[PDB]
Amino acid sequence: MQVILLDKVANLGSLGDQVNVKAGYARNFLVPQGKAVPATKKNIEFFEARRAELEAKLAEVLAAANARAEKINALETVTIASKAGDEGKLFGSIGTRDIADAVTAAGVEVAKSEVRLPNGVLRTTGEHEVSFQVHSEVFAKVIVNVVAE
Amino acid sequence: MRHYEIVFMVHPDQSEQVPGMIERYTAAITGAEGKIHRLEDWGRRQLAYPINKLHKAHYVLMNVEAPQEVIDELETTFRFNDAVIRSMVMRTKHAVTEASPMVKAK
Amino acid sequence: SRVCQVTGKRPVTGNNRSHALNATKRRFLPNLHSHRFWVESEKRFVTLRVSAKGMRVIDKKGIDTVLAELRARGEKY
Amino acid sequence: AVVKCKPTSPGRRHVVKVVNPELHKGKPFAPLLEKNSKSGGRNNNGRITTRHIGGGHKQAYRIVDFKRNKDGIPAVVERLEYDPNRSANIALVLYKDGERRYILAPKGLKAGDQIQSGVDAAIKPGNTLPMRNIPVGSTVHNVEMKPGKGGQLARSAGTYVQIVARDGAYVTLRLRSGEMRKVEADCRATLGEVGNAEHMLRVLGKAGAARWRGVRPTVRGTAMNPVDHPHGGGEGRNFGKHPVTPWGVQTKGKKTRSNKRTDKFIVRRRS
RNA sequence: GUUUAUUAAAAACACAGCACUGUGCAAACACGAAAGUGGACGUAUACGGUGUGACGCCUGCCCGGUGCCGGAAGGUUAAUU
Ligand SMILES: [K+]
Ligand SMILES: [K+]
Ligand SMILES: [K+]
Ligand SMILES: [Mg+2]
Ligand SMILES: [Mg+2]
Ligand SMILES: [Mg+2]
Ligand SMILES: [Mg+2]
Ligand SMILES: [Mg+2]
Ligand SMILES: [Mg+2]
Ligand SMILES: [Mg+2]
Ligand SMILES: [Mg+2]
Ligand SMILES: [Mg+2]
Ligand SMILES: [Mg+2]
Ligand SMILES: [Mg+2]
Ligand SMILES: [Mg+2]
Ligand SMILES: [Mg+2]
Ligand SMILES: [Mg+2]
Ligand SMILES: [Mg+2]
Repeated sequence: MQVILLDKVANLGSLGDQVNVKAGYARNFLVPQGKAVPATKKNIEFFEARRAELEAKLAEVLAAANARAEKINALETVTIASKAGDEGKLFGSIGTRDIADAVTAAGVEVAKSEVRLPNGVLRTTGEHEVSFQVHSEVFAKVIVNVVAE
Repeated sequence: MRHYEIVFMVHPDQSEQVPGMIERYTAAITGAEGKIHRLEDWGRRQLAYPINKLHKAHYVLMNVEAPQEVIDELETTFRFNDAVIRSMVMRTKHAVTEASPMVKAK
Repeated sequence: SRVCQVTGKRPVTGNNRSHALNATKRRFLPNLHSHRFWVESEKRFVTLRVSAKGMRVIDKKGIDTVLAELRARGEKY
Repeated sequence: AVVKCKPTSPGRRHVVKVVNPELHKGKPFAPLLEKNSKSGGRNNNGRITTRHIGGGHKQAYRIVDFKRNKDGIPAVVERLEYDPNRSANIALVLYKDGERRYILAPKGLKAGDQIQSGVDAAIKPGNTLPMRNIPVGSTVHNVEMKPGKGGQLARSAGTYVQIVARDGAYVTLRLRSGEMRKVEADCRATLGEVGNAEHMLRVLGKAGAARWRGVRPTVRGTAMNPVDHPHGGGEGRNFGKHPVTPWGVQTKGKKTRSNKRTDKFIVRRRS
């Protein structure tokens, strides 16, 4: 499938590329997200004129992502209380829902898919590192401390 | 009322939690009107053979006088606690109070 | 029924022919699959029972054109 | 418990029964009862799809809590009850808020015993915990394979599974068949083994006892005619064929498992 | 106990018991172009198939043939190219 990219994607190209991808890749990912559109005559022409608009919007969202990553790095310490037994071991877990709800309690809102917990789902109490991304580039970090309820 | 010698070895990554263990087990004995006769925290030391692929262990020696039922609850706690890797419960004839060789030598 | 919603492909009938040319009745089925298509014009997923050929037709023409043709023939989705 | 009957009649000579005097002698708990009517082994086309099913005593159904999702609330065991729908006895239990439920009866449970469910329950028989919190080596029963679905493994009388390992999000279980299976660690199980372990020691003693349980006679294939069964026919007793089902599949060794979807969860097949 | 309604009631069939084998649950299997349904609101002390036929004492040798299970290094081998 001959597709035109509406944003920079992975190792395919930047905004504006007559790229040949597999049909399942175009059909199931790149078109139902706002990342690509097929190479139709109208489509081609449309993009050409909208190229400027896109470039702009493409940036306004990287600046907002950098501002949100700056607010995450300003926050830098979030506390969650949960049930822990003896030896500092959680009977439950600290979910992505709990991390996101604690971040919304600390500041302005952050949804569920933005957290990139590298090891697990925080089965023990103590100081843990959780990554947050709001774009394809920025990878900011949060110290999370779990205390006993 | 019987006299017991307790030795237990904690996994060395849990050695920061061994004052919590000692105060928990001393509270459990003294809630049953028991007496602690000797408390000794030997700390980290090397093992003669590896136990669960570990070369070191934290050692705590207790000498208590307690009922049989709270002593049985103590070894059930020992069995279901993941942090302690080995323990021994021994009957002694009388209460002992004098220092063990591994604090007498230092 | 085993009908592709885009192209109208149906089971048809033919013959198994053996080496000794004995003919028995047989069917040819379409390669049907249920698939969720994203429609950019109404922010929705539309599920169609479509052949793989009709999937290639949707890839060539666009989903909105094909949904306009299905609305023309009736064939609610 | 296991009692031999005196030979006062030829249908009584070989009868061996099991008696449990702690089972409740009265009527069951009515709000947990439900009608279940017999099928005769017949499906919705009215055709026999399982042979040798028909008749027997009519039975009500007891709603048994296989899920055990009333977490954090203790329950005392009110009584032990006979269940006609299964080989295990059940236990009527009463929670602290007033709710009554039926559970499967484990081996060492009696009236007045306390059970609980949840992540912080104690390790004692009759308690239900997710398998992440059950220690490795324990004997458990009523085992979920999907979290929240309800117990499906080791429900029969005297059965249990062993938790032999814990690797990440999965535990390995040794089942009663002897097979080794991965199960998600967030699935629940009940500590202990299922009671009424003497159930396999009973001897029915006569044809009518199996007719009371609702099993019709099995006719051997070699007593049939060749139109009825592949084994049928012959002048006198003949065989001379490899043993097969009535639909012709070989029945003395041929494997019939074909599920490539669950093959990733089978560690070692039974032997 | 069951059977050839209408020339055969028996030593035939069934039976409790025994064994082998399949089956980890969306189970095997069965009815069904399918959806589904029985199995079962059961979960290997369970269910299906097969042979034997209370019980007592027992059940020896042969894996060359046919089947089944397991192996997979080679040899041969389809569509495709
Ligand atoms: K025969
Ligand atoms: K007769
Ligand atoms: K052979
Ligand atoms: Mg049967
Ligand atoms: Mg019963
Ligand atoms: Mg039989
Ligand atoms: Mg005959
Ligand atoms: Mg017929
Ligand atoms: Mg035949
Ligand atoms: Mg014959
Ligand atoms: Mg003969
Ligand atoms: Mg008679
Ligand atoms: Mg006659
Ligand atoms: Mg006659
Ligand atoms: Mg016979
Ligand atoms: Mg023989
Ligand atoms: Mg051989
Ligand atoms: Mg082979």
